[PDB]
Amino acid sequence: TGAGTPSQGKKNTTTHTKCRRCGEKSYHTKKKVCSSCGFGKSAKRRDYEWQSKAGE
Amino acid sequence: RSGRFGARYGRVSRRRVAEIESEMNEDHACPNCGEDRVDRQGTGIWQCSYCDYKFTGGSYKPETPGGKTVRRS
Amino acid sequence: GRRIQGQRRGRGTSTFRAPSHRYKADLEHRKVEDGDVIAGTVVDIEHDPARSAPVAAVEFEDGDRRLILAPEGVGVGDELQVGVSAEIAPGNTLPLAEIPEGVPVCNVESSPGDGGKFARASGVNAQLLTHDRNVAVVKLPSGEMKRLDPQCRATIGVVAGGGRTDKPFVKAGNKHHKMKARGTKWPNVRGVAMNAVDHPFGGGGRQHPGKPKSISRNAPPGRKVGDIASKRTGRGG
RNA sequence: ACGACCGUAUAGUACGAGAGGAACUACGGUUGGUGGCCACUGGUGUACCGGUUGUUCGAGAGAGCACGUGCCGGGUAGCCA
RNA sequence: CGAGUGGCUUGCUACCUCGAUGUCGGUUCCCUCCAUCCUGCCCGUGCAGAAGCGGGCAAGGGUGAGGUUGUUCGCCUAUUA
RNA sequence: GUCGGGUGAGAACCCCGACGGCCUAAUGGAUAAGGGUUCCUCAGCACUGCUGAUCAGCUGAGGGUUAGCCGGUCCUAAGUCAUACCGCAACUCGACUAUGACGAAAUGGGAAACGGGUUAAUAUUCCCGUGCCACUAUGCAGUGAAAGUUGACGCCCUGGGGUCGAUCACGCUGGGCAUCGCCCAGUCGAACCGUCCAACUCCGUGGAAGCCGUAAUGGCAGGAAGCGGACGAACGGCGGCAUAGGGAAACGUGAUUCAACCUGGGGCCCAUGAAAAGACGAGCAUAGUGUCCGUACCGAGAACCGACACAGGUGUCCAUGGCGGCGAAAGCCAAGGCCUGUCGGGAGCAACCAACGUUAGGGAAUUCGGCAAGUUAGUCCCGUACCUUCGGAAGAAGGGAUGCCUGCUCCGGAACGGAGCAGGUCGCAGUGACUCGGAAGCUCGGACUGUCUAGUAACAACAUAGGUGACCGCAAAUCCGCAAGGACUCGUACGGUCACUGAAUCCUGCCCAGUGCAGGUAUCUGAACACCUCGUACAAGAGGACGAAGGACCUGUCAACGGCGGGGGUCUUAAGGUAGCGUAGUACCUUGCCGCAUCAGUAGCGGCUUGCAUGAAUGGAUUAACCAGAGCUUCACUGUCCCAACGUUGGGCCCGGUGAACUGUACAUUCCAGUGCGGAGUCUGGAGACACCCAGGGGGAAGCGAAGACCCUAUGGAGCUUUACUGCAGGCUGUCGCUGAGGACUCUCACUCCGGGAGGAGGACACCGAUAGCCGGGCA
RNA sequence: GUGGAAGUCUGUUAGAGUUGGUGUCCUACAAUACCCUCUCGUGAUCUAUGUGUAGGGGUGAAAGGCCCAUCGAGUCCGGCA
Ligand SMILES: [Cl-]
Ligand SMILES: [Cl-]
Ligand SMILES: [Cl-]
Ligand SMILES: [K+]
Ligand SMILES: [Mg+2]
Ligand SMILES: [Mg+2]
Ligand SMILES: [Mg+2]
Ligand SMILES: [Mg+2]
Ligand SMILES: [Mg+2]
Ligand SMILES: [Mg+2]
Ligand SMILES: [Mg+2]
Ligand SMILES: [Mg+2]
Ligand SMILES: [Mg+2]
Ligand SMILES: [Mg+2]
Ligand SMILES: [Mg+2]
Ligand SMILES: [Mg+2]
Ligand SMILES: [Mg+2]
Ligand SMILES: [Mg+2]
Ligand SMILES: [Mg+2]
Ligand SMILES: [Mg+2]
Ligand SMILES: [Mg+2]
Ligand SMILES: [Mg+2]
Ligand SMILES: [Mg+2]
Ligand SMILES: [Mg+2]
Ligand SMILES: [Mg+2]
Ligand SMILES: [Mg+2]
Ligand SMILES: [Mg+2]
Ligand SMILES: [Mg+2]
Ligand SMILES: [Mg+2]
Ligand SMILES: [Mg+2]
Ligand SMILES: [Mg+2]
Ligand SMILES: [Mg+2]
Ligand SMILES: [Mg+2]
Ligand SMILES: [Mg+2]
Ligand SMILES: [Mg+2]
Ligand SMILES: [Mg+2]
Ligand SMILES: [Mg+2]
Ligand SMILES: [Mg+2]
Ligand SMILES: [Mg+2]
Ligand SMILES: [Mg+2]
Ligand SMILES: [Mg+2]
Ligand SMILES: [Mg+2]
Ligand SMILES: [Mg+2]
Ligand SMILES: [Mg+2]
Ligand SMILES: [Mg+2]
Ligand SMILES: [Mg+2]
Ligand SMILES: [Mg+2]
Ligand SMILES: [Mg+2]
Ligand SMILES: [Mg+2]
Ligand SMILES: [Mg+2]
Ligand code: NA
Ligand code: NA
Ligand code: NA
Ligand code: NA
Ligand code: NA
Ligand code: NA
Ligand code: NA
Ligand code: NA
Ligand code: NA
Ligand code: NA
Ligand code: NA
Ligand code: NA
Ligand code: NA
Ligand code: NA
Ligand code: NA
Ligand code: NA
Ligand code: NA
Ligand code: NA
Ligand code: NA
Ligand code: NA
Repeated sequence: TGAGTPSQGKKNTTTHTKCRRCGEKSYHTKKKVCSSCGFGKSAKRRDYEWQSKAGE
Repeated sequence: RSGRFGARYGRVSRRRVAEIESEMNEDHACPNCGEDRVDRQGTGIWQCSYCDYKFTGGSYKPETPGGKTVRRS
Repeated sequence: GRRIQGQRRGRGTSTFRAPSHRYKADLEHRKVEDGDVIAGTVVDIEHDPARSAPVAAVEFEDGDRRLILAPEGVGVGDELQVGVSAEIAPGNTLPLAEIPEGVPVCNVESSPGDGGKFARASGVNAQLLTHDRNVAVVKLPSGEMKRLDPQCRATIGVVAGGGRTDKPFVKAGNKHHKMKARGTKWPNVRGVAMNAVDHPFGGGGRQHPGKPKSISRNAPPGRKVGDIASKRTGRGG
């Protein structure tokens, strides 16, 4: 079976959804963890220095 | 017996399956009463259709050479 | 290279775990305050999914209902006893001290009260040879002479289901069904049939181990494969 | 846009001890190539006509579908070898 | 032993292309060369004849079918001018 | 699709009718996920729609989803999270152990709903009628009340009960047809309340010594049949519900086969087939309460995923519509749906191309190869070789039969079930279409079913049962983690880990020198601490004594890595190739030699065989069965070929509409030669050449497409290997700390493990922290 | 005779798979498609949903296969000009 188009047909599973805490469609309803803000994993807000250039 | 295996598996394998199952399917003398009505119910489990006595034995024989020794000593 | 299969095992992932939730009971000798008065009646005989051997359901006097490691020759209706003064008949459990030398025994404790550790598989048995006030010498199924505290409890008789190993599996499918009830990854791909990256015996233009198969005791995991600290190999001599 | 071969008469002759065995010329045919043609033979011919299976239109009659004819038998013109 | 011609083989060289000139063999379809295998016209013969052998002119036409092998090549079979 | 017609400024494709078609596990009906308003109405055509559009899933505006009894909700599953505890430098990190919570919308468990009616759009939700469940309150009954039952369960075979459907018979109602007398539709009516009860189990009677019974197994003096009785089923029968409802009308009765549903019997397991909430147990009247969330629509060749109105992908139920037949098969046809797998008009419609039909005579000559195509075919009877693991081979092969019509026989309770007989009779052909094997032999490989390179490899590769070796007594072996801890393990040697070989059958020789592993070890070597000597008012430092693991040394071991020659009638380096097999899928010479077979056979098979460079679990030989595996032979077959022809359908060609891309330094009508960085449309010399346009097959533009995969170069990269260099985990071992009392020893008090506790085992060891030596491609 | 076993046979039942055609397509209907052919189809079977394992790590009947068109070490951003 082709890994491309033919394998795209079984994709009717809901995972990432609108997050209660940040509003982004990143709350993974299976993991109950937001990949954008960290809700469900961290009380503190998800954030990293690599999200911007080193000297900025 | 091993006739269900057709021309598959070779001699030894089906010769022993037939031999083992042959003895397994023989009439067995119930330990409780003395009637020849003991049948295998599963792995190591034996039961008398006559009086219902359900007991432990070998996997394919109701009695094993080791179990017989116990009685003695 | 990559971690070898033996290393994937230790992580305890689903593929390597035993289907514990599907198991029936953790066979262990009952605890008795003392006196031995404890007796019960066999209510049924069941199949043990973790041992491919029968096991017995027992209702004890004080209301307790527990499955028991069943020796051969135990049936519904039988009365089993557990204690120092237990009669000396198959199916009963008592300390090696109260047991007459020369009698076959199973489910032997390693340390008094641990509930039983030795001789528990199909049709096997230990052999109580010597007694003493200090040591009870038992011969385990492997043939080893084991010195045990005479206070170690044991069950009279040989384990039920003897002879299971006498029948060949004949087909892959039968192994399959058994393996599904154990904590094991099956089937088994030979190391020499793998790539170098996956196993120390992997690689090559044809199949053969790269070095000799006997590996040192000190070899690290990932390398300890083949014949581990073999004192010898082959059949000759 | 014609190439080449076989056969007959020449002749059982010339030549030759014999065995064997030509030619010029005149004929008939074959093969390969070439161009055209369909009276003849052959192919096709889901034009056409008949037989017949299953099913549907109640039967009969007469029909549809079965891959672009259901299958089978015959086959005009034309096109062809 | 000596002097050459060809550019089909092999070797040599490293000029051309590494921001790619698609491989071998086969096939199909077209043109050509002559160092001519057959055919035409000839010369010599250890040319009686018949069948040959060798040579000259000559490239109009022909040079086919098969068995093994991917084979080119080559071996083999029956036809063939 | 076509002919008429409707609307409209405008109609091939928007709507009506007729005629003609397409879809039958779907192109129909109901839905899960997912989409998210796509649903309905009105108004529109700038956008989207493969052409057009008055149409629309498009644009704009409004409207639309109603629940005690359908789902959610509640329960618990694999498993997940939170808190506590502990770890970690630390945490948003981490395993265990507690507690708590989460975790199933078709498709797990589960209190309770049916029928009719209604809207443009909802509907077990609204309306009408009827029924039912739970909780609470009141009243009567009741003292019972928690034991038990249920929820609640695998795979295979099978009996009985039985509804719908389908079919048959006959009657009634309506319709169709018009030579007969046939053909079609209907003939209805729920939940619920009540009642009936087969099977299983049991009781009494009875008293079988051979009877009883089954599809089959089976049953019995431990009490068979018969007889009587207890318990006891359907989504089933029956009565009510119902001068409810529905129907234009009639508003049936019997039967067979019987999905659903109910209830039994048998067989299998080195496999044992959830749990919890809840229900029952545990009566009745009346009344009150029953909130919250979901509900439109699509569910796909246009509403989902695939950038698209994408020929792909995507779960469940309807598996009982008719004929057909073994059939959920084909073909044909209902119900229901559709003409939207959405551009049309024209030319006998040429060449050429895609699918395909038929081709005389020959019959594999084609070709790497029978690739492609063809042949055969269903069912019954007869008959069936080598070989074989006795199963098989086998549908071997081969031979015969096959329709219709008339009258019958047999099996069975019967079928609208099956098996036969006699007679008549038509065709070229009776499995008449459809459905539907070509067959046989030799050799190689792997035993077999199975697995695999999603996207050029399905194989001989992997797996497998079987054979074998290794480690380990469980405070284990093996493995994961930095740690806290963890998998194996609800396990315990008939175990489970680590490897090799790869069914069966006959077998599996010789070698321990090297390497590996393991055991032993007088002596030799072997680190650090402590100790002794020298040195230093101390220290650095030098040396000694002691000596662990390890090494030297010795031994064991090849189903451990591997080896099995040259020379002579021993030498390297341990042995010197045994049974077998052999020009091999291993043989350079090589198309080896002989034979078979063919006109001819580098092929194939057999024999020989000095084997460039066969050989025994790096398994050897051999082998029935199996195989989309490799090679070869025969019969049959045939357009593969001789050698091509004609035809069919869709294109191609012309016309309306829609409308890209690739590619482009410039110039460019070229051809023959030459030259040039040696492969020129453009330079040089000649030749030819009036321009534009249509169709064609692709000779050239070293045509387009891709900064060559080959090769080399770079003090480039990466994956992999090892007795490369250097290090790092990990294992072993000495030492110090924890650590205590009296080169060998006892004890108990730390510490560790077993025990519910009492206590037991072990014990200054082990664990842990630190350090030293050895091993150490496991890793960088 | 009964019985009805089997990693058993035939089989486009459903469903799974993917051998040949080196066909059609190859600016595709499609960044793995279409048709015919072909294999399996009671079991080591196929499948929905839920759920676990994560990057030198998983998973792997082992092909360096697979881990969202990405694999001899995923993807994203950062180190980084
Ligand atoms: Cl096992
Ligand atoms: Cl719902
Ligand atoms: Cl029955
Ligand atoms: K090049
Ligand atoms: Mg991928
Ligand atoms: Mg346990
Ligand atoms: Mg498992
Ligand atoms: Mg294996
Ligand atoms: Mg490999
Ligand atoms: Mg390695
Ligand atoms: Mg091998
Ligand atoms: Mg090997
Ligand atoms: Mg037709
Ligand atoms: Mg080119
Ligand atoms: Mg000349
Ligand atoms: Mg010429
Ligand atoms: Mg609409
Ligand atoms: Mg409108
Ligand atoms: Mg919940
Ligand atoms: Mg449910
Ligand atoms: Mg609706
Ligand atoms: Mg709806
Ligand atoms: Mg469409
Ligand atoms: Mg012909
Ligand atoms: Mg040939
Ligand atoms: Mg040829
Ligand atoms: Mg073929
Ligand atoms: Mg009868
Ligand atoms: Mg036919
Ligand atoms: Mg060969
Ligand atoms: Mg195989
Ligand atoms: Mg592939
Ligand atoms: Mg295959
Ligand atoms: Mg393939
Ligand atoms: Mg193999
Ligand atoms: Mg094995
Ligand atoms: Mg074994
Ligand atoms: Mg084994
Ligand atoms: Mg030979
Ligand atoms: Mg050997
Ligand atoms: Mg010029
Ligand atoms: Mg380059
Ligand atoms: Mg290279
Ligand atoms: Mg490198
Ligand atoms: Mg403990
Ligand atoms: Mg390295
Ligand atoms: Mg099968
Ligand atoms: Mg099949
Ligand atoms: Mg899943
Ligand atoms: Mg490889
Ligand atoms: Na290897
Ligand atoms: Na170039
Ligand atoms: Na060529
Ligand atoms: Na010539
Ligand atoms: Na040849
Ligand atoms: Na249209
Ligand atoms: Na009833
Ligand atoms: Na039918
Ligand atoms: Na199979
Ligand atoms: Na050795
Ligand atoms: Na050795
Ligand atoms: Na060898
Ligand atoms: Na197969
Ligand atoms: Na043809
Ligand atoms: Na061209
Ligand atoms: Na690499
Ligand atoms: Na029989
Ligand atoms: Na295919
Ligand atoms: Na990585
Ligand atoms: Na960067």
